[PDB]
Amino acid sequence: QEVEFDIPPQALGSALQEFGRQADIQVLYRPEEVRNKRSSAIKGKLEPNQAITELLRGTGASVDFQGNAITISVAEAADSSVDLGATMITSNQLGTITEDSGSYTPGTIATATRLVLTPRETPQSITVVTRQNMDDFGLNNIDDVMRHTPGITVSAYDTDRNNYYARGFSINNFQYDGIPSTARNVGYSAGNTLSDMAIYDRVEVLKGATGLLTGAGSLGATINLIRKKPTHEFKGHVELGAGSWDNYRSELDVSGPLTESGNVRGRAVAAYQDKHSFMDHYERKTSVYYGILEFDLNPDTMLTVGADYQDNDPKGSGWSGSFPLFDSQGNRNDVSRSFNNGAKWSSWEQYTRTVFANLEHNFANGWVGKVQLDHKINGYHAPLGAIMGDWPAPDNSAKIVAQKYTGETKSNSLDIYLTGPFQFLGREHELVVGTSASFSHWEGKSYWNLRNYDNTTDDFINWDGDIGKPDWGTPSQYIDDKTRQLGSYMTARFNVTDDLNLFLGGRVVDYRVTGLNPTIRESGRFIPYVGAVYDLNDTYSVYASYTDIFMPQDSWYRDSSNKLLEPDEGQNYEIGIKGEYLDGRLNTSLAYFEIHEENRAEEDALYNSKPTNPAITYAYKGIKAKTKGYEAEISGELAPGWQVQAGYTHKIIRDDSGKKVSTWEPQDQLSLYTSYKFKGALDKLTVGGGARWQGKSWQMVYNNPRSRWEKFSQEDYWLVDLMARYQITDKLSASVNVNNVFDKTYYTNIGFYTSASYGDPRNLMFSTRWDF
Ligand SMILES: CCCCCCCCOCCOCCOCCOCCOCCO
Ligand SMILES: CCCCCCCCOCCOCCOCCOCCOCCO
Repeated sequence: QEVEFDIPPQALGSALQEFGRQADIQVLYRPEEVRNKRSSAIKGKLEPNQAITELLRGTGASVDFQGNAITISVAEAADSSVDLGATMITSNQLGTITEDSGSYTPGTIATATRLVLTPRETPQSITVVTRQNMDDFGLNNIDDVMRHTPGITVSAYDTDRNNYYARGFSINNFQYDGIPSTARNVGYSAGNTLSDMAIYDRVEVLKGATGLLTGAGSLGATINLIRKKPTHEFKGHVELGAGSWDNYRSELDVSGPLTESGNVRGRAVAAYQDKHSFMDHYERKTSVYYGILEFDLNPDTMLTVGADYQDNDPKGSGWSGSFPLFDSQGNRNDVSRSFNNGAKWSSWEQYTRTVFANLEHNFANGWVGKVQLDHKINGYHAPLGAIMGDWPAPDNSAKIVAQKYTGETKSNSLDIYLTGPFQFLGREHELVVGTSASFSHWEGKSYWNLRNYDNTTDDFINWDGDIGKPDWGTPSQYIDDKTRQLGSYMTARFNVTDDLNLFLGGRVVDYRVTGLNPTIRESGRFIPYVGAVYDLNDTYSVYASYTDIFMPQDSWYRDSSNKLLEPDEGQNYEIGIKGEYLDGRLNTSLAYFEIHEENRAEEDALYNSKPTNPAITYAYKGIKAKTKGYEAEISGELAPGWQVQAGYTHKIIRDDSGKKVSTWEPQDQLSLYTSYKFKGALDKLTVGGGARWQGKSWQMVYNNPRSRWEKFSQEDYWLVDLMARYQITDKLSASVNVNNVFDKTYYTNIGFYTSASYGDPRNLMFSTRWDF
């Protein structure tokens, strides 16, 4: 719809980049196609489709309208065969925006290598949850999004922390707009489990080994969250929701030009949610604020400054699971799903804030440079109190553990990179080269020396959280940890033939951790990157890649000799086929993959039975492990108003014992989410549904009172969602979401410190949304 334009005659490359910007659209073009060409002048209010063909007059170009993207091509009379994965330069470094795309499949993405590529062009497993998918299913936070993410399993540590698995491993890599955070442990990492989606366009999950842009990190995957950006037209909405257990949510989002020419633009979002829960005496208020301004210093240099803020403020938090598995005599405890072991005053409050600045420049080359500066804060205030241990006792009394943790981590990041195309042997290729630095500082106080507290409660069966609050006494411990990460990286994408694209790159990493532990250091560590994509027809490509990652170990992971273990490392080997239909409106993929891990920390049973180094007292042992499995997915348009996202993933991970490991992550899982937009008389109704299933999962847990190990199983189960929206008015809609329709009762945690957690019972959410 009608946009204000001002793009004078210049190199067609520049014009296309200016167009993408002014029109809030991604423009993809082939560098050698536009190189000796110039745009014709556009001036005024114009519909973006009229506008582009007017800009291209005289250039010989054609336009492929593809939602939030256009692609430009210059056809010849000649044409000996098509080059589907030809090197394309792009106007948006983050990819295609998903907001207003109406689709559950992404456009282009840069999660893999920093190069802006389509899913078919990326030689790794890339899954995305689109803006519209979030809107349709009411996914309001990162936990809601992970639960809906093909290939991910969400399980619970406690009421205010979940765990995300992929391919056998806990995910501990998070990016924001491609900027990696420090996530060594829960210190640096408060609130990462809890981010509200109000401020984000989409969440993009790269699965396998993602050392190339993450730097030091975990195996499994990275989760990349892309922030909402300002726009050239005014727009906003307000949203109100009410759900089971007095779950109330409001949200405001406003975006647009802040000056008459449109050279400064901003976006603001505020969101607030206050809920109780099916769990007794648990509640959580969350607040989120977001502000971003874009200044055009000149038509090819842009400055962006931005801040965000999220406070997560619960009451009735637990430390570990919702209730203890065994009672005092070893019998399994049986409790309502409402049971909550946390005390009334117990709280794991968690907060995050960022300030950030970027500068982006277009070099008359077609080359583009970017500088990203981040100040990030991850704090926590955690006076925790829960029933814990083998309780009840026969008289129905039980005992509380109570500990208080406060702290804050401050991080500063600088990321600079350069990207562009280059000719080599008569063909067009592209390259990213970049360097990064992060310094991040964790400071904290801990309190376990309670003064004159009576930690017993007379009544377990009717436990309510109504116990007293202890004198925390003085701090037990001060934390001072500093982690410093330096990286340098480069990837090149060679268009070797009309059908074959070769990916060569890597990262060199420097990682120092400093503080009250003995210093931990890796210098000059190389993380390789190799992949290829081979086109088979207009529809299908096969691909293969070899990718790597490492993480220096926590300092308590020492060995026999008191030496810190070598870093936890791994390689992902992947081969697959990806399909593309309806001009990128539908994507399919099928992959086989193996993760080889090395230096996985392992207890060291034989030493640990009788320490013999006066030196250490609980040494570990560095072992190998392997993930084997395969994965199928589909996302996009099945028929004109019919959108899906679905996946199947199978895995088994074994360690150097032979024995299966990560046995809480099911060996088999499936998601299908879908919605349909009617036409004719009912074109204002959208209907929708979804199902997630997982096979058997289990844990070995030790029953102290009976002195024996036990298997705990969660049999396979299904979960079903349903959804409907009516657009009653141009400006007003109403939705209902129903979750776990069949009220399946099941576990999200069995075995975390000998405790258990239930998943959510049937719950509804009702919302209205107002678009100005
Ligand atoms: C150093 C700290 C960095 C903080 C940056 C904070 C940014 C906050 O800016 C918010 C700007 O949002 C603009 C919201 O968009 C509304 C524009 O509409 C203009 C009024 O409409 C007139 C008629 O259309
Ligand atoms: C254990 C409890 C589970 C209960 C199961 C309930 C499932 C049945 O739900 C049926 C939903 O129909 C209710 C219709 O309400 C319409 C919602 O309209 C939204 C209001 O719009 C406001 C406009 O400003």
